[PDB]
Amino acid sequence: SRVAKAPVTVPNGVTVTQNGRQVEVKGSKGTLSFNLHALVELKQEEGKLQLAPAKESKDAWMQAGTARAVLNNLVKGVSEGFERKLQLVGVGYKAAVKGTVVNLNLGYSHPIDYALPEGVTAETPTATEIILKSANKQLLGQVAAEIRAYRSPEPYKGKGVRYSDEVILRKEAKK
Amino acid sequence: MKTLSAKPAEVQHDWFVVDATGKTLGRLATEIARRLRGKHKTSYTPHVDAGDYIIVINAEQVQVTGNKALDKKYYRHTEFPGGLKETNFEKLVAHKPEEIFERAVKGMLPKGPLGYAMIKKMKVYAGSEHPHAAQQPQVLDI
Amino acid sequence: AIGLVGRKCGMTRIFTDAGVSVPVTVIEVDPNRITQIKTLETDGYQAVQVTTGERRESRVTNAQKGHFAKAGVAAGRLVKEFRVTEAELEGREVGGTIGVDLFTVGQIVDVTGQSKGKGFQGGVKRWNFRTQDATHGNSVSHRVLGSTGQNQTPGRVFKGKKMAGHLGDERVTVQGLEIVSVDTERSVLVVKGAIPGATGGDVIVRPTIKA
Amino acid sequence: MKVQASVKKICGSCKVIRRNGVIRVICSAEPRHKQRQG
RNA sequence: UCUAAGCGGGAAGCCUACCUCAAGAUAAGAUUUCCCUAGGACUUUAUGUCCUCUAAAGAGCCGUUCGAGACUAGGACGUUG
RNA sequence: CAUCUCAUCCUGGGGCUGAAGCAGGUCCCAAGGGUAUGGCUGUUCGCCAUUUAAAGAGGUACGCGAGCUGGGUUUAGAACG
RNA sequence: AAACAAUCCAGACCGCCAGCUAAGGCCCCAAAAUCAUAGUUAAGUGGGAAACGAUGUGGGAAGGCAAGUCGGCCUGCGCGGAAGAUGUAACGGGG
Ligand SMILES: [Mg+2]
Ligand SMILES: [Mg+2]
Ligand SMILES: [Mg+2]
Ligand SMILES: [Mg+2]
Ligand SMILES: [Mg+2]
Ligand SMILES: [Mg+2]
Ligand SMILES: [Mg+2]
Ligand SMILES: [Mg+2]
Ligand SMILES: [Mg+2]
Ligand SMILES: [Mg+2]
Ligand SMILES: [Mg+2]
Ligand SMILES: [Zn+2]
Repeated sequence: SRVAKAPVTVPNGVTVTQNGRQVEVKGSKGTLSFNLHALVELKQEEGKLQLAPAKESKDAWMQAGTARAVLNNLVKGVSEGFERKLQLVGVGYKAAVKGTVVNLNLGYSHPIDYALPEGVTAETPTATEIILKSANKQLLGQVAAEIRAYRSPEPYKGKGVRYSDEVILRKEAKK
Repeated sequence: MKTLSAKPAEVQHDWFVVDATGKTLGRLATEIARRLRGKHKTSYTPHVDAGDYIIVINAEQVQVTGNKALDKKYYRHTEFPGGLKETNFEKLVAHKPEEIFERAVKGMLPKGPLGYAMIKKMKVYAGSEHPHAAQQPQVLDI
Repeated sequence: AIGLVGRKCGMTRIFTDAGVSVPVTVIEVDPNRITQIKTLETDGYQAVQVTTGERRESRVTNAQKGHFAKAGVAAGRLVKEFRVTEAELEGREVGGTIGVDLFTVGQIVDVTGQSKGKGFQGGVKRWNFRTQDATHGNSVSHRVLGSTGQNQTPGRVFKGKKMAGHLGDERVTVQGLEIVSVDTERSVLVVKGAIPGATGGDVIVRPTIKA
Repeated sequence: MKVQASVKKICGSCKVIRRNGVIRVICSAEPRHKQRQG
């Protein structure tokens, strides 16, 4: 696979140990873990992972590509994490990151208290704006999607919680 | 010379303990049924129970292949007008692994008084420990 | 949750200052005496076994004589268990008493009792069956069951079919009752509503499980 | 969603996917081109 | 690209949860308390047979009964009531 | 007096919409519970009146006369065309 | 062949605790291979069904463009299409 067969670059500073089928990526801003599929083994030169299948089957190449992509994300986020941005559209829609919770006002009869997990941190520069960040790309995406699920953008005016990198299907109601 | 039957008074039952960790359910149950019926002895008689006692430990670690952990259904009928009940292999093995082993083995045994007597000799335990150390079972590795 | 064992003494009414009349049942509560405590190491479950009332010594067998003498209680007319938790077992101990002050005014409780026995009853009284027409040519079947099944498929009567039989005299629980008053000098509970059984019958009062 | 026995691309933005042994059509252009075989 | 590896959300439906029954659950479960501790003989030498002494805890019969009940069963009591 | 099916009538959960909102249309999942009273007619049905969250579609010897009825139809009387 | 006049194998003179075979079978119920070698299937398909739909997966003969990629065929085995009334209930069952 072309995604595999390409070695991931380890920047200077992050360590990656391979105890067993487990793989631990320690960095300046996190300690992530990963499991290696039984059909793929690992080895460095000094600072470059080269994931390669064993037995050379199609399943093994698929799994090796998956392990390479996930380990590249792990190294990237443990060295310098990922961040996602949410934008709230519509009047009255406000957001406040207080403590480790997000208090959201999205046109409901009660404000929503979202509790961020231990990996993800949130911040608010403007009321109609959230910036989340973490080392875990998967966990960050999950938190962003669960927040967005509270009020998704509607086609008729775009009101709701949206990604900054998100194109909205717009509509209208011509009679 | 005529062919002799095993006398029930001289049948010698022996105790065995088998570990079910990571074994195929049906492929272990066939061997259990063969041992319980006494089919491995030269005194074998179809109307006599000359089988052995079989202790199954770690019964909740038995395995099925394919997608059977979710697809294998176990049914019951309470004999009430709509009372057909259904459970999963993985729900029942996390709740009653002894019922799984008993259902697997009882279907591979004869159906009658002798069959019930034969099923009485299979002792199934979900953990690593059984209470029959007084009986000193030998490790039957299948 | 630990409860009380009392006797249905009868029904009354309580007038509130605002003029509302409240139907109430009076439960007489002889203070319950703890006879035994069951724990996890000995029985496999935690419970408080309690006795109440009195029983003459010639009606007490030797087994129960010794069972009450092990504790420091006198023989009662019945023995009952309450399944409890830990931290509901702090100041409880054998030979102790559980009185009527275990409940508060306004607390919601469930009352369990033995309903009145009506003997053998037919479909009309036991299952709210409908009667057939009294006079439009109807023959000798007015309060009978009617059809009991179908024709040859299934060719039998299904289980759980509602027929005539013995009615009442069962254990019944009424949930959601309110404590109207707790008279600790008379050793009496007064609860709002109706409770199963006849006057003089044994009733179990527990804190409500709905919570 | 259209649940049909015949599923196929309609516009050029419709992708044919396989998910849990079900053939589906997901489209980014037109939400009305979503299809499931069934 | 929601899936192949991995991780989620998601219904008056399912399993629990609430109520009642329930160890004939022959796998017949558990806990507490209570009762029974005499001699011989004969061999078929073994939970062996017969004779004498014993008759417990308790259960029932019977009676007065019942808000329990077809009959039952169940509950209370029988003079220290 | 029922019991089952689901091809769902209501209530529950979703996709799309020629979905602004309200309300719909349509498809998917879902069988837990619920699911009229009358006038006419022997009627089933149907029409109508007034309700209802809804007044589902079926199977069960077109479920059910050793459970009831006997209005229709299909014995013998009688009459009309 | 679960059960099953008319299907398949086979035409019962009687006896036998003898042997060889037919159809059909050889994990257990239940006699005999948890036999051997090489492949295919992941659907419990096997163990019920069509037009039609699809980068499922194996093989073959070509073709175009040049770190290999594209889309056409012919086929093996699978997938959807596939809703019913007492109870799984469309391998006899366990599996
Ligand atoms: Mg008559
Ligand atoms: Mg009459
Ligand atoms: Mg029958
Ligand atoms: Mg449906
Ligand atoms: Mg009508
Ligand atoms: Mg009929
Ligand atoms: Mg008539
Ligand atoms: Mg046969
Ligand atoms: Mg031979
Ligand atoms: Mg065999
Ligand atoms: Mg083999
Ligand atoms: Zn499209």
